Amino acid sequence: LYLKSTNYNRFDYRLKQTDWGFYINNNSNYIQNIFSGLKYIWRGLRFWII
Amino acid sequence: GNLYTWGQYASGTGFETASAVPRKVDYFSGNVSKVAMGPYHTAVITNDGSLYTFGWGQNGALGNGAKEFQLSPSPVSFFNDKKLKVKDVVVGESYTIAVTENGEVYSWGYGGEPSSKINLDFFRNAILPQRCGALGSGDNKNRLTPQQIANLKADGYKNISGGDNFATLVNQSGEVINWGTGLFGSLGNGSDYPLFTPEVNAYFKHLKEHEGLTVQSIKSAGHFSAALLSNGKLYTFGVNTQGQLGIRENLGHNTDQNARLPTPVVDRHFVGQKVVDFEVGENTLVFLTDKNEVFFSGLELAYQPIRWEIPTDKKIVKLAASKDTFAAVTETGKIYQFNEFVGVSTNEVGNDYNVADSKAFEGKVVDLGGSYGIRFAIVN
Amino acid sequence: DTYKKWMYARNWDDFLQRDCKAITFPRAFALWIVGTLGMATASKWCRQILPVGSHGITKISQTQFFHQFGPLGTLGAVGFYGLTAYLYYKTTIFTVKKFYSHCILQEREWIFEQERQNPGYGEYFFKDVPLSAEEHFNDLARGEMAKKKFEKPNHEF
Amino acid sequence: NNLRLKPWFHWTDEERSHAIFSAYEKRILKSEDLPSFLRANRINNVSTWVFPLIALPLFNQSIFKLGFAQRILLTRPAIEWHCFKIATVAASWLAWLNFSPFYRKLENEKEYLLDTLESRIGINVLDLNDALPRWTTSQEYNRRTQQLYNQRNGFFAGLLYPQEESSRPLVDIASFPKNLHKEKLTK
Amino acid sequence: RYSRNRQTYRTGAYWCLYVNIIAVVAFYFWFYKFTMNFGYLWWLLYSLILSFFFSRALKHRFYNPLNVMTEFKNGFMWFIIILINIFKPLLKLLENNYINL
Amino acid sequence: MNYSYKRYWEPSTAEVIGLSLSVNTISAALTYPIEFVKVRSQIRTEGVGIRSKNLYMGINPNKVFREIHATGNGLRGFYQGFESHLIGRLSYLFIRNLTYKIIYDRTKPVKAHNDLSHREKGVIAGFAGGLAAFLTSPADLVNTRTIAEGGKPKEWRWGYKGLMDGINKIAATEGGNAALFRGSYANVLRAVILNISLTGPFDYLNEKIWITFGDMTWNKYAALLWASFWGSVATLPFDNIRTRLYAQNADPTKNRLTYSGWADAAKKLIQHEGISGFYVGFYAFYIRTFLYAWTTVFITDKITSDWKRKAGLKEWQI
Amino acid sequence: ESEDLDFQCESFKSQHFRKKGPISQYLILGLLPILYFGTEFFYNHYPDEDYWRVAHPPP
Amino acid sequence: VNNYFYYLDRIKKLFTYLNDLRKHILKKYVYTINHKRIAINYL
Amino acid sequence: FHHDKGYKYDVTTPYDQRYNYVADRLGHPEILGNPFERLMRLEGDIYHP
Amino acid sequence: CIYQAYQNPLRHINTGHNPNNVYEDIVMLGDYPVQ
Ligand SMILES: CCCCCCCCCCCCCCCCCC(=O)OC[C@H](COP(=O)([O-])OCC(O)COP(=O)([O-])OC[C@@H](COC(=O)CCCCCCCCCCCCCCCCC)OC(=O)CCCCCCCCCCCCCCCCC)OC(=O)CCCCCCCCCCCCCCCCC
Ligand SMILES: CCCCCCCCCCCCCCCCCC(=O)OC[C@H](COP(=O)([O-])OCC[N+](C)(C)C)OC(=O)CCCCCCCCCCCCCCCCC
Repeated sequence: LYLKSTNYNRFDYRLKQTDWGFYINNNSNYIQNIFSGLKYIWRGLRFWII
Repeated sequence: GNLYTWGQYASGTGFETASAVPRKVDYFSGNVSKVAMGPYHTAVITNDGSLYTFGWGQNGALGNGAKEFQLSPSPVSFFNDKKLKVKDVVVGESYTIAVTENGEVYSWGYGGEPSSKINLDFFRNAILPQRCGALGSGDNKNRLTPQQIANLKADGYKNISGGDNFATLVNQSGEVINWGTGLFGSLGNGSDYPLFTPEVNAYFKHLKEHEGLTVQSIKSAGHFSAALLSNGKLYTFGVNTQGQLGIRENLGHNTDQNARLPTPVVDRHFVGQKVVDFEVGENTLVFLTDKNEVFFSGLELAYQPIRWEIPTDKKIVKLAASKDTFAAVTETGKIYQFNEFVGVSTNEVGNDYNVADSKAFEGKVVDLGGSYGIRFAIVN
Repeated sequence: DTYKKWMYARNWDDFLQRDCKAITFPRAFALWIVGTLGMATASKWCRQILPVGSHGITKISQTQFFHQFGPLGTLGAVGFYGLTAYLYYKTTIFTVKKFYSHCILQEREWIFEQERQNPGYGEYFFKDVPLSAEEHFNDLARGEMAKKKFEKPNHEF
Repeated sequence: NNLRLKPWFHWTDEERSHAIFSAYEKRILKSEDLPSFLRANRINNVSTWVFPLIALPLFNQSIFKLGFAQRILLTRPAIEWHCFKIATVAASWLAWLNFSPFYRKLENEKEYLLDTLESRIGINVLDLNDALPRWTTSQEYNRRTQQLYNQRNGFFAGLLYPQEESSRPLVDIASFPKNLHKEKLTK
Repeated sequence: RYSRNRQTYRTGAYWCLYVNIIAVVAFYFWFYKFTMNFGYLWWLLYSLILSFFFSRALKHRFYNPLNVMTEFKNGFMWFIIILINIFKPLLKLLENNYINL
Repeated sequence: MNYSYKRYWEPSTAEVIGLSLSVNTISAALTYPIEFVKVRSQIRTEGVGIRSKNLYMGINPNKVFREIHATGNGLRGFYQGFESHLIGRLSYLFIRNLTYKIIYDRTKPVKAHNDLSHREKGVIAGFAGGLAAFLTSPADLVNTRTIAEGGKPKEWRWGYKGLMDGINKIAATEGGNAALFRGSYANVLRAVILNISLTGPFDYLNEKIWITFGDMTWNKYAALLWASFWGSVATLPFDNIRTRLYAQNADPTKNRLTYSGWADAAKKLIQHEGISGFYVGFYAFYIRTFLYAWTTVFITDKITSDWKRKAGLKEWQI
Repeated sequence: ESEDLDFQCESFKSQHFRKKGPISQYLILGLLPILYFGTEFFYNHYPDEDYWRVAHPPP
Repeated sequence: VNNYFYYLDRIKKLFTYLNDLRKHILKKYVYTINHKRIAINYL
Repeated sequence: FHHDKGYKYDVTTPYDQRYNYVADRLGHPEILGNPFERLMRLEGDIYHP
Repeated sequence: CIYQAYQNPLRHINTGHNPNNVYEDIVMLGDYPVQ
């Protein structure tokens, strides 16, 4: 699915247009950490489900 | 060289069915010299000065006296019959302009005539300025056949370029002559009123008088235009739909809707560099600066010019911009592309670029172009 | 009651007519304007969160939203846009029906019109008007309107 | 008389379908009154999920070959052509759903059943209506009526499903004791 | 000797407005059995309804009718793109089934 | 309130025409100096606007009156252009009343205690006033040009000595009969707004005062004051724009501002004067409106009541 | 907000001086007793509709 | 500069002024904790 | 300088001259936020720019 | 802030604490800073 997909997203160009030195632009493929938002969603609602 | 055309649709591609992959226009036997592509129709000038227009012939475009589709390439009978060789051509949304070798300038197409007698022109004219086209006729009347622009000579001119409904001619002396729709500062002359007849641009004349800056070139697409002056600076003016102007200091401020007067692009990311050349596409602006560095703005991604991170080892020869895409061609013919410009990409990818496959074309890509959805490559 | 309903609105038309009390056409058009603003905002939000077709992006895969949340996020965005579009379509149908009724057919909410005519404490009980008051409604009309009789059902079940 | 307001003059389609379903379930309507209405119901379903299919090639031969459609096809991206086709087909589908001959026939059959109910129980036909669930539809109530018809008028009746013939005791309801008191709670 | 004190109490102002609403509404409902008819002055109710959508649409300049039309077109195209990209995997699976056969 | 109307006596076309002409001639003769002062106040603040602050905002009507009197022509100097004003007003009233009477007789309800709602009568009155104002725009233009000159430089003045003289000069100099209709759309808009801004507010407050204080005698006059205020609030911007369009000279040189239409005049008023620039001469306009309306209503009510008592109508029907 | 420190400037020109403004608001204030009594008694029709009306005997 | 929307610029300034005045009034008289303004509101 | 509140000795230290973080080598992704709390539009003091 | 850009969106998580038409969040709806 990401064979010819570039590294940068929209937020990367938006960050390149800002003076936010604390954030950097991703330089590697995101296949390793794909679908991490679901992990963080679970962590956010983890103690609230029961 | 042979022509190659592709794009989202099949209006001005010279064919009847659309194709993303480049397709070889061979109706010309390697004699294509210049190509100008509008949103919906294309005009090609061959080696012998003949003019061939094709695509959507709305509002009397294509120089054939009709208002129907002519997808196949076809010569313009006005110039071929008289054997009047054409030097250059400018194609806009519904108009065409031809500069012949004797300096005469002809135009034909939409001119601002109302579509029907029943329309809300009362309220609109109470609100908006009167509609106009890129014809130098002096009235809002469509020209179904080519007709000369009175009192306009283009001999030795630096450049000529036009947007959707306006046109601009930069002479050898740096004088800028504009005509057409100047609403929202498309012409950069500081007025929103239409210019039915060509007029000398007062702002650039003032710049050359006081500041001493001579206009190197002007290139337009859509309702947006960019000018390169004597110093290595870009002055953008027009409607800033998707950040093409590159004038946004603070990314979060949505106050850059349009620029009535030519405003310099944000020099923040290329301090100390001078722009060598530039290219303007419908929602994008891509310019190369003398450190062999490619900066871009537009596509709703960059509202100020940010550097394209393609390798700088090889000198960049050609630039091309188009709707949601752009590309750069180096000395070796390698074509870096933001989005699918050519339509075929190799597995070589980088942070913000792909590499167009060389197998699409049979030969060396001499020229690239096309700014509204349909793109072309002149290949030797 | 078995708690099968909470809002007691049978459909969106009932909601707009009764809960929002858009009985007249100006009220219906004001609600339509509000719905149009809401629908435009929802469309903009969906296009911002899943930018397909905006910056040359053509595939849902090539968005950061899909990278983070995957197909579940796309399903959620599609459901949100579908619900907003459905409600906007219902509101548009309600507004067009109210325009056709009140403006073309010149129909009105007649109890609302009656309340408009008398501002609470007016003296408009006239003998010339049979419907002005209970005292001025003639007895012959009362006798005549009640002459017919209901049919007796046949308990064939 | 066309001037007398029927008791269900304000009911929605879901309310009418639920009234018919409750009448059949409560053994007020027999299985001899359903076979026409049920048939219409099935046709209506076929009139809903087949129309876009029927409308897909026809437009390709009639509307999508017109000048405006060809202009859109030739001067706009393929995604906009798909959007135009889908929007046209969806608008036609909505217009068909609102104004369908088979939908009118189904409404007429439901009206006939409601008229039969009013002829049988009189004004107590209004007692068949309730506060319906929000997301249960007229088609769902029609499907429930069809399911009840299949259960009663078929095998397993009396084995898995109650029979259509009632066997309620013969008592005098004026004097027979009732479960609920008028005002208080009783034990 | 006291630290800097914030000079505004917005949450306090709104908590007090809610206290006033609670007092009046609850007392009228409990004792007078009255509930205000918000539909009598329907335009106050509309101002309540309008305020939920005004600001967010104001951010994108949706008071301009042209922006609304452009947004409607773009949103519908976005929806169509998502649906088509959802349903193309069916064709991919069909081709895979052909090769598997 | 739809049963509350009292139309047991309907005047004929001859009666309404004669009564309107006579009574409105008297009313226009009484308040023409006030109209003159209002037009002069609107003229003197075209490119300037309202520049004072707080309670001093606006143009003092008495100051303008004193200046016009100190010119040296006396009170007769406030009646310059009165021939044009009177002829235009009478023609406008004739056309408007004829059309209103015709459309009303075709549309009025059968019962004598019923009448058209204020929206229907407002539509009829707006159409009638628009038509009549479009037809009498040349006379209004001549009157406004006669009033405006005097507050303009000598080379900017037109010099009209009458209505026919002014019409001949406009047609001959500017060219064609289309010149007589300069700013006629402004007059149409002004008449449309004026014909719908008085009946509505008057009946509202009149009936509310009756509901509160019973059948006293001051109810109609308090309602008349209120209706005059709201009609002046609604109509004054349109009157201002009509004055600006009428007074604009043919030569673009001889103008403080040049207007290409109604919208252009409104835009250049908002740019230089602001919104508050619309309401200049509000006191004069409101006073003239109230005096004209009071005179017309008083005299017409007296005459029509005298006619009704001779027709055998009972007291409660009058 | 969120980018201005919550502090007090050293200079005295940072004092919040009170300056007067428009007067139509105080025109409303000056007629406040008249408006309030009119509102209550007439607008609310207190004690009843017929109290403030000009008195008439019954027929 | 022959801009076509000078009146529009004036109206834009009016809208900005109205929003600024709304924020000013809310922050100064409704949301405040200043004892003098609270006392005047009490009066 | 801020002519109403500031002094002429108000020179911002450029981001280049500020001291780099060397206390530990592990990253601190709290300053990013989370995809969950960015999705929920929650404002936190630890990822405020 | 209507038609005038007073605040600095580069220094705010959520631009939209006040009704405005001239501000846009730097981290938009679909933007997620990640490692
Ligand atoms: C097993 C799966 C587990 C989960 C897997 C992972 C899933 C990930 C994806 C989740 C969904 C993604 C799509 C989200 C779409 C929106 C994106 C967005 O950021 O929007 C901006 C919005 C706020 O943007 P902003 O610019 O910061 O505005 C600030 C204030 O909100 C400004 O407030 P305001 O007062 O100024 O404005 C009022 C109003 C203004 O509203 C508007 O402008 C437009 C809103 C629509 C209006 C429609 C009007 C129609 C016409 C009516 C006309 C008649 C008159 C009506 C009168 C009555 C009016 C009341 O604004 C709102 O209502 C904003 C809140 C909207 C929340 C939507 C939440 C549901 C989304 C998903 C629906 C799924 C449906 C079923 C899907 C499946 C189907 C098969 O973001 C949020 O509100 C963030 C929270 C909601 C986003 C989703 C969070 C999901 C969290 C995980 C869920 C886990 C499972 C469930 C448990 C959850 C426990 C907490
Ligand atoms: C409020 C009135 C109270 C009156 C109380 C009882 C008063 C009894 C004594 C009255 C003495 C005066 C009687 C004069 C009778 C006429 C005499 C006559 O013919 O004189 C020759 C005058 C004309 O002569 P003249 O004015 O040119 O003077 C000649 C002398 N020179 C030229 C040197 C100055 O006749 C008229 O003026 C009659 C024409 C009609 C006048 C109508 C005036 C209307 C005023 C409206 C208000 C003011 C304008 C608006 C201002 C505010 C705007 C908001």
